[PDB]
Amino acid sequence: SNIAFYVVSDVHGYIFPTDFTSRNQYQPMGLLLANHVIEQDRRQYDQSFKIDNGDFLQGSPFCNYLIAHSGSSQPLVDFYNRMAFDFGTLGNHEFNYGLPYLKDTLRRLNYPVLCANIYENDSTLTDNGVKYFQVGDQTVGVIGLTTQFIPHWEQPEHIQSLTFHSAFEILQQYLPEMKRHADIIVVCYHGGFEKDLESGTPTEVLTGENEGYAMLEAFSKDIDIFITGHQHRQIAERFKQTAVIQPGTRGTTVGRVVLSTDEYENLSVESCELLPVIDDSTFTIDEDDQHLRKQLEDWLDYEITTLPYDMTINHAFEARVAPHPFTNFMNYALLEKSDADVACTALFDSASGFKQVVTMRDVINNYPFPNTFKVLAVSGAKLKEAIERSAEYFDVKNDEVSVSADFLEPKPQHFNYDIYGGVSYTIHVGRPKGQRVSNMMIQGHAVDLKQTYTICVNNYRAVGGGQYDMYIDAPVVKDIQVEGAQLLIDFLSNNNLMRIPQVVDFKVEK
Ligand SMILES: O=C(O)CCC(=O)C(=O)O
Ligand SMILES: [Mn+2]
Ligand SMILES: [Zn+2]
Repeated sequence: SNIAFYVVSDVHGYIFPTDFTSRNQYQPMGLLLANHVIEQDRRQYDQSFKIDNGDFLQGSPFCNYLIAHSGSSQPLVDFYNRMAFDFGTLGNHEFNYGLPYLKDTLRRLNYPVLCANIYENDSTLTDNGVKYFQVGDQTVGVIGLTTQFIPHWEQPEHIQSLTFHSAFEILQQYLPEMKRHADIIVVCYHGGFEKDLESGTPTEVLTGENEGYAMLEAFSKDIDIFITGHQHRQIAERFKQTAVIQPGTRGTTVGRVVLSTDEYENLSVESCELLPVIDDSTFTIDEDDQHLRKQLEDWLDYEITTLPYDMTINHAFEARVAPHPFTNFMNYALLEKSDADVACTALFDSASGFKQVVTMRDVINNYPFPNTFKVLAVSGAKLKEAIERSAEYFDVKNDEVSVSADFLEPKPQHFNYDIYGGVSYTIHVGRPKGQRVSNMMIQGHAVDLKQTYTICVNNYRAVGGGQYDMYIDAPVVKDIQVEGAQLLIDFLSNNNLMRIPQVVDFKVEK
């Protein structure tokens, strides 16, 4: 006898088979197609469960569209509700629009979301943290856990009443009970691994963001299935006897773990792997779904404005290693809105700059996060520290400047490299981290390390996101409650002639 567990994670609102780079795109991804793979595959097993492991409420242009129209998650929830999931977990992105929007969403889902380590006042935010069920005369126990690092990323107003506890500690505290109650333990953690599964060597700074390895080295013998996410990696292997799974992102793959009984009648892991999501001749999309997609594409094709000249980004790396007209433009927009001495922004992975005709699609692709902004008062010394952190993005390989492995593995984080405007500087990649920034000047004046300056950063940075801890608790000079996308749209609307002065002036070399 057997049971299959199917898991999707970090779907990020990618429901349709497209990443929205162009209107007619179709590619083997998204929840509709991932779910079709599961429905076809599950028929071979005696029984099966379907699980979503977090980061489902934000990410894609579809989510941007919902916020800009109904303001409700119902159209997204509808897709999830017709698929008959058994349970899910909370990812960090479920808090991006505030606690009331999340609570409303959980009420509308027709399955439970399990989170044992996030508390609201004196009890768990979600109704439950653990769930048990039977498979023959055996009991399965499932515990849902989420990365504790949320306060380093989210707007304070969105999480003020919450308490985030270590996933390792809550698991440890629940194991005794779960071991008494169940024969099989499933842990669903919206977090990943801070050390390599085989070597055990750290693969990132041990901040507590990711605790999966610690959880496995300490409790593997009692954990039968370890479902993970957050890092967007594709992992399907065994840690000792534990089946470990991480099924990527955007419905590109589906995780499947199968358990089967012995003659003794005890359940044991039979297989653990990732199933690829592929197109096939039986897959169809309902007419109502196709109609929703059309509304979405028409909205993305909405023309914002026409520019006199082009500002396309051909090679993203080239626009990070030296000033580019598009990064100069975004920084100028921030300096004009904020009135700060300095401003900064990352060049996101999906940014392609602007062409002469700018549509809603291009705007979203250049700034696809719902970040607002803050002007912080920082000393000249703290500013240098911030530039030094960004300079860690580079490394020297084969005698030339390249992107550091730290910022590419195990997950790309181009969003953690900032390009600064209002300040000129030199980065010397061949020098030790922490002492790579030179020639800092602000308006024909060397940066006085003891003088106070103002810098406009996004809210993610303001709370230390991306290891920019020098901004935590800096005095807030101004809270700009306008998201990045709209801030650009407003700028385009008011600056017809697009006479943009040069505010980005820096260079990167050995
Ligand atoms: O919002 C940002 O700038 C950081 C991006 C982020 O939070 C993520 O990709 O997980
Ligand atoms: Mn996540
Ligand atoms: Zn994610």
